[PDB]
Amino acid sequence: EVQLVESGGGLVQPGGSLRLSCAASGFNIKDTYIHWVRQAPGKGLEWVARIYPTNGYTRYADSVKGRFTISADTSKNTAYLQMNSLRAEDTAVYYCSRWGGDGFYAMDYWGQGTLVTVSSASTKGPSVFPLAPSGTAALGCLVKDYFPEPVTVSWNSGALTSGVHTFPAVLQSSGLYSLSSVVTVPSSSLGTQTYICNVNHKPSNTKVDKKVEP
Amino acid sequence: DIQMTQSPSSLSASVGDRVTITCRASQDVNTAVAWYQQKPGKAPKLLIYSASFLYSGVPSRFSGSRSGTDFTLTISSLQPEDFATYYCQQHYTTPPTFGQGTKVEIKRTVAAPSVFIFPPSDEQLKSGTASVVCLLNNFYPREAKVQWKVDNALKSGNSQESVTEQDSKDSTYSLSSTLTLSKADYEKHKVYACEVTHQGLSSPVTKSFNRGE
Ligand SMILES: *C(=O)OCc1ccccc1N=[N+]=[N-]
Repeated sequence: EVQLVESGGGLVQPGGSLRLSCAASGFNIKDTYIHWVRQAPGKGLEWVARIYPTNGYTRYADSVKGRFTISADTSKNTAYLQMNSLRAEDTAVYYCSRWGGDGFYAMDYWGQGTLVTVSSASTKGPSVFPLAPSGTAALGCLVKDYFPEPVTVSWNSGALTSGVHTFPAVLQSSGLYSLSSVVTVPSSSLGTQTYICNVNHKPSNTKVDKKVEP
Repeated sequence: DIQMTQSPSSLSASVGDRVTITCRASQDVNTAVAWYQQKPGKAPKLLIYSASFLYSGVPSRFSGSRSGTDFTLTISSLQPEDFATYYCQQHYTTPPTFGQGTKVEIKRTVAAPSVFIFPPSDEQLKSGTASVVCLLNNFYPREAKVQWKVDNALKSGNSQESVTEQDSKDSTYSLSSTLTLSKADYEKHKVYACEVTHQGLSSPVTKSFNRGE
């Protein structure tokens, strides 16, 4: 029943502040060390800070000393990361983890992570364009010009999953993301069977259903 | 701080293969070493603790060993669901440090890409931009060459590529190449083509369309 759940992440301006939370269930954080570990886009794992909730003793990575403060409230079984003077370098998925067996079991439980994006760019919802067909046919949707990550794409509201390829987003020279989602289907169904890509960009509260026709 | 030097940076092995990943600590860390597995979009998961102990629920094909400052993760029989990045970590001292990671892909036989080209939608043209998309579907290995030719002229610096993670079912990759032009420039040319070179293709495959036709 052991789990860790991070929250508090999102898009924030450089120079700004943000507080993350880590709620523990299935064990008492008074019993263990709690860590924050982060991972920048396309990079490896970097330890950020540690706390022993019982006495509040802390340790920090050099890269965040002074700017970040880790803390914990045992009565809420929850730990926090106060981030200040945020830099683009701080952009990352932030994970909460614990030391099992006073360190013997290493970091045995991790949360799902919360994405922190540090940028001065404004939120923008995507435009969704059809990739019209012309497993013998291919079709898709171009999900263009949005910020920040992430977006989700499904086909026919989840009814179509086989042969779907939703590509990783790439940052354009404009500083906006763009990606395509494609699927290969029988040519036989091109003139009748309806294909709709469902695009959700929660950061901009944008929801788009686009029908792709031949 | 104590550095963890992990090798190789990446490796491809066929299913059933015995895989070896190495991590060398810059100084003595006793047995305070752990191994983690991380799949795309997911949190790391603990595989091995205290250098050689298999963690709860982890398959028996994973094992760890220590020899002085050298630590070894072994996968006795690589499975398709073992595609991931693996990390060593020491926690003998603070800060705990991670190895650079080892990306493990499944090796399979050559598979030629199925190629498709998509002209820009009329909707997008209205906004004043034209995106042209070339799709390479389900191929292996990952290495491929996609070249855009407009009116039989090599176009450079106007396209970006994206590649999917290795497919869990057939262990293939797919790739998109996207050419972006203004509506004005797009209307100045006729033939739009992507030429694809890949080990699975005897000769380069071209897909093209004529604008307006
Ligand atoms: C893009 O089409 O680049 C090629 C180019 C650039 C400028 C003028 C004409 C052309 N023609 N072509 N190909």
